[PDB]
Amino acid sequence: GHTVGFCNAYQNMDALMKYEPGFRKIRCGLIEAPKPVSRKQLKNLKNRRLKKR
Amino acid sequence: KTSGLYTARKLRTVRRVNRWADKKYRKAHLGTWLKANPLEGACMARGIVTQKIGISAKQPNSAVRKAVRVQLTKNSKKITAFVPRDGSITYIDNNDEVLVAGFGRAGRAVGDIPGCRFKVIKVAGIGLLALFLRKR
Amino acid sequence: RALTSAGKVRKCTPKKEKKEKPRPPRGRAYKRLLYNKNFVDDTLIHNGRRLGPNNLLIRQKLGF
Amino acid sequence: KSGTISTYEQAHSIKPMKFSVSPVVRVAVEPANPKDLPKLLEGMKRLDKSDPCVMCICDKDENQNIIAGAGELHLEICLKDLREDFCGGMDIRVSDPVVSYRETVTEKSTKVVMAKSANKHNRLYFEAEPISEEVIEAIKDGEITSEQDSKVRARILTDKYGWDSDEAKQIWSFGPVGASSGHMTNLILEATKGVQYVKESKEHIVSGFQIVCRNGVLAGEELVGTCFKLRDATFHADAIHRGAGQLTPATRRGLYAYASPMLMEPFYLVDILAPEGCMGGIYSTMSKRRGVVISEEPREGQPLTEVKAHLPVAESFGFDADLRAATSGQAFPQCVFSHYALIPSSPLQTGSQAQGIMLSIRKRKGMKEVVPDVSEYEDK
Amino acid sequence: RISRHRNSSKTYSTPKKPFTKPRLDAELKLCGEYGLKCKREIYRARYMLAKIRRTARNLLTLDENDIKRRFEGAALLRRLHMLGILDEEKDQLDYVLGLRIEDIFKRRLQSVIVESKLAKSVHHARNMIKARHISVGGQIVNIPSYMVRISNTSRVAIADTSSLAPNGKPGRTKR
RNA sequence: GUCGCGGCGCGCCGAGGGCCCGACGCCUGGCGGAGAAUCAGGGUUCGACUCCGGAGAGCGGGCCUGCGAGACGGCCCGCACAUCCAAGGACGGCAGCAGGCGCGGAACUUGCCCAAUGCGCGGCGCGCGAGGCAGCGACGGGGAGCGCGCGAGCGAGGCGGGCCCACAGCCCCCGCCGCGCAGCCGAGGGCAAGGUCUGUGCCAGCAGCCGCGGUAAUUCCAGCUCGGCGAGCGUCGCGCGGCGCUGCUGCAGUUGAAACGCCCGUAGUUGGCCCCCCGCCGCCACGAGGAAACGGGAGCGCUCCAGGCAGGCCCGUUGGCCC
Repeated sequence: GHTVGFCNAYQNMDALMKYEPGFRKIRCGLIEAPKPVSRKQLKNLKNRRLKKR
Repeated sequence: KTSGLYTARKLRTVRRVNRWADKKYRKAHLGTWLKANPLEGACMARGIVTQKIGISAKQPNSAVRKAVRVQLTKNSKKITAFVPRDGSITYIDNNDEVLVAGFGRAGRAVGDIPGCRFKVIKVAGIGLLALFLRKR
Repeated sequence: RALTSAGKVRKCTPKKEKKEKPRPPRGRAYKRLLYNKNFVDDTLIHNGRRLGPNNLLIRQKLGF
Repeated sequence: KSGTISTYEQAHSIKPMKFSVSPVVRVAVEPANPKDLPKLLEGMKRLDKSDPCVMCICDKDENQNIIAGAGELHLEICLKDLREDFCGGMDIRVSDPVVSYRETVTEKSTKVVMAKSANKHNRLYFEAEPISEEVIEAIKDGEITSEQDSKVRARILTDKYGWDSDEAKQIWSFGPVGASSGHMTNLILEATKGVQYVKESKEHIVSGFQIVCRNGVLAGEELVGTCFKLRDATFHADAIHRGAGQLTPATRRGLYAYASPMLMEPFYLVDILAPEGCMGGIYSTMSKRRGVVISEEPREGQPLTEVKAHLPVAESFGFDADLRAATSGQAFPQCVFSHYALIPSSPLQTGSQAQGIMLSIRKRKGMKEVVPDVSEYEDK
Repeated sequence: RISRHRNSSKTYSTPKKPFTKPRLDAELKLCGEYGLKCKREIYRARYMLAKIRRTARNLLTLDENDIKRRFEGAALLRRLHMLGILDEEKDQLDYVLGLRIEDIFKRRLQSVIVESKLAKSVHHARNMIKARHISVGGQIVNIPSYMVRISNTSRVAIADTSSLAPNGKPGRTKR
C-alpha cells in the first residue's frame, strides 16, 4: 500500500497549461495526442530542403 | 652492496642490468618472445591443418600422441598442435579450419609430447571437447 | 611385439545405460542433506567411528 | 546454396532437384603458393553458395580438394569465378583428380615363404589365400565382423562358407586399419604347442598386417580380399630377440609388401545413369572409355530411356563431353559412384596395362619403379 | 553514458587455499545450521567481519582519544551495536575483536524469525521469506539475509496478508 | 616579423654550447597525469578508454573567414585510393552514431526521441546520433530460486488493471488463475573426494608437476557411488602475489651459478677525531595554496544488496572530513 508521489496544484487553470511540462498535460488527456512526424522524416525532409529551399 | 646516501643512481642501474638475468623476466619483457611466438600475444589463433601426424611419446611412456600440422593464418607459420581426448583426431580432416591454443606451460611442452607447444581446441568451428562428449 | 588406431578403447567399451536416479534436493536443501549425511544423523557415516564419505564399508550400509 | 524460412514454428521444409546432370566433371584446384591454401578454401565456400550444380569437396582418400562442375564450360565459368571473383585473384592450378586403387591376391600362394628377422633368431612362414566373395559380402554385411566373439564367426564360416573349422576359430584380426576385407589366421595348432611363442608374438603379426594391408606390395595402395596364414613359425626363447623391431618388419616382408608377392591384382570402377532418348552415343562412348552399359530400362511413361553403365573412374574424365557430342546434348550422365573391379592385365607381366598403371602409381607417389622380385625381400 | 559513473564492487573474499578440509567441514556446519545456500554467503560475511575487525585493529593502535580515534571508534561500535552484531554491554573498541561469522549470521532475519519462534527451522524460514510471508515494520521482505537491526527486532512478524485472518485463499486453499 | 617574447627570421660579429651525474645517436606492439591491478611493509606491473591536459581528422602542404581554426560534416594544391559520366566535365573524405568490408582469439541496432541533462539560437520553442530511452549483451558486479513441512504455500509464468514512461515497455502494486528447474570440473600425491565393478592391455588415452597404462589399472573408457564450486564451472593467454628467484628493506659469489691474473689510476662513490651559539645547506616539524571522480571515511533501511546522495517537518536538515 505505501505510495510516494508529487502534486502540482496550479493556483489557476492557465498555470497547468503553461508552467507544467507538456507531456504531463496529454497524460491527463487535457490535449489530444497529435501525430507529429517520424523525426527521421523531419531530418530527411530538412536534408532535401537544404539542397533546394 | 653500494651504501651511500648519494648512490641511488648506481643502485637503479644495477637493478636495470641485473633484472634481465632472470630467464622469466627476459621472456616477458625483452620482446624477442612476442615476435617469435606463433600466437603473437594472442590467447589462441585459427589455422588450416595440412597434415594429421602422430608424435611418438618421449620415455618412459609409449604412445602415438595424435597431432596436426597446422598453418596459422595470422603469421602463415606452420606449427604442431596435439588433438586432445580419446580418438578425437577423427573429427580433424586435413584442409579443415581449426583453433589452436596453448598447453598451459606458456610456450613450453607438457609431459611426454616432444616439441608440442599447443593443443587444438575447436575443429571446423566446433569445440573438440563438445564433439568427444557428442554434445554437437 | 607392440596412428591408425584412433579410439582403440573408447570405440570398444561396453555401453551401460545410467541407473535411474531420483532427482536430488538442490540449493540450501543439498547443504541441508550434506549436513544430514555427516554432521547430523552421524549413523550413515559411522562404522562405530568417523569414516570417509565413499568408504566401501559406508557402501552397503547405503546399499551400493 | 538454398534454404527455407518460416515465421510459422511448426512448418516443414521445401527441397529442389536440378535435372541438369550432377557435378560430374571434376577437377583438383591446387594453389601455387602453399601459404595461399587458406584463401583457396575460403573462396571455394563462397563459390559453393553461388550454384547448386557446383560443389567443393576433399577426396577422402588423398585429402585433395576437388571442385566438381556439371559442364566443361560451367566448371571453367566457375574456375574463372574462383580464380578472380572469389579468392580475389591468386594462383590455382586445375588438374584431373587422382584415381584411388586397391591390391588383391588372386590365387593360393605357390609356396610358404620364410622371413628371417634382423636378429636371424626368429623365422616366419606364411601363405597368401584370397577370401571367397561370399565371406567378404558377409564381412561388409556384419555377419562376420572383427567385433564378435571368436567362436561365433567361426561357426558361421565353417557352417555356411565351407571354411576349415580350426582356421576360422584361429583368425587373429581383420584388415586394413578397419575391419574390412583382409584376414590374418593362426597355425595348425598341433604345432601351436610346438611353436610355443606365437601367443606373445601375436601383437607383432597383427601390427605387420595393419601396415601391409594399408600398403600393397605392388604400388602401396590398400590390400583387399586376402587371408594371411602363418602356416608355420619358429621363434627364439628370449624376448630380447623377439620384439616389434625384430618381428614386425619380418612380418611385413613375409606377409606381402618387394617381399612376398605371389598372385596380385589392382582395382577401380564407378556407375553412370543416362536418361537419354538416343543410345547410339551411349554404346560408342562406353566402348571407348572401357565402360560397359549393364542396363537399358525405357521409362514406360516417357520417350526418354534410362541406362546404367559401369565406367572406370580413370576414363570418366572426358566422357561427359564425349557423350554430349556422341549424342547432341540429349543424353545427361547423372550421378556417378560405385565399387572397385579387377584390372584384366596382370601386374607381373611387362606389356600389361596393369604394370603400366602400377608403375605410374609408385612414380606419382615417388616410391620407386618396376616391382623387381620377391627375392628382394624373401629369405630362402 | 553516466552509467559508467556508477561504482560496483566484489563483496566477498575467497579462501587462499581451496581444499583445507578442517575449514571445509567447519563451513558445512555453518551452512546446515544457518541454512546458507552457498559458501559465497559464508565468505561475504567473512569479508564484512574482516574489514570491521581490520578497522578496529587500526583504531586500537591509534592512541586513546586521538580525535580521529574518538570520531571513527564511535561510528564503528555504534553502527555494529545498532546492527546488533555486538551485544550493547561491551561498548569499547577492544571487544570488536572476537566477533564471528555467526554474529553477522545471527542478525540475518532468517535466524531472527527462528529465534522468536516465528519459524520452526532455518530451512523453513528461508522458504517463508521467499513467499513474502514475513514482515519487519509491516514491510513484505523477499530477502532471507535481510540483516535486521536491534530496534526492528520487535517489529518482525507474520505479514498482514499471509496467515492471520487474511485472504488465506491463493495457493492450496483456493483449490 | 609577431599578439608579444626570443636565432623566431635575416645580415653582422665573435666561438661558443652539450656531455660517463651517459650527452648525442638509435629504438619503441610510447599519449601523459588523476589513476588501475595485485596487495604486511618496502614494492611490482599497466598507464587505449570514463575526468583533465596534449595531438589528429587518408598522407603531406598552403590559406581564407574570423574575437578565436593553419578548421578538414571550410577551401586550395600535390600525393595515395576511389566515384558519376552524355567523354566535355564534375566530385569524395565514418579516428561522429548506426551499418558493411578487411583484419583478428575477440568487441552490440542500418531502432526511438529531445521528455531529462547541458549547449547553441529567442524571452514566452525549436535544433542537437551531445545525450536520454529501449534492443543486443554469462566483461563483470549484486540480490534472490530449484522447496518447506506433514500441513500450509509460493515464484517462474500466464492475463487484465493501475503505475511508469517523450511514447511504449521494465521494475513495482493489484485482482485473477496458476506449469521448480543444475551444471561444470574432478575422487593416486600436491589437493577435498571409491582401495567399487567393467572394458583395454606401455594400445587407446591420461597427466600443469611427480607420474599412470606392458592381463588382480586407487590415474585411461564407461557404470556406480562420492567430493569441490555452483547459475555458473572448466580451459587458454597476461599482470600481480607466490618470489628474500632481483634482494633499498632483504640474495648470493671456498666447494652449488659467480671475486677481474696482478699493480697504478681519473671521474664516480666514500671518508679519523676536532670549535657548543651564525651564514648558507641538505634534513625535519608544521603552515598556506593547490580539480573532481576514485580511494578511505560521517549520516541515511534503494525490501536487503551492489548502490545512490538521499531524506525528514529537520546544524543555516544534510551532502562533513582525509588524500
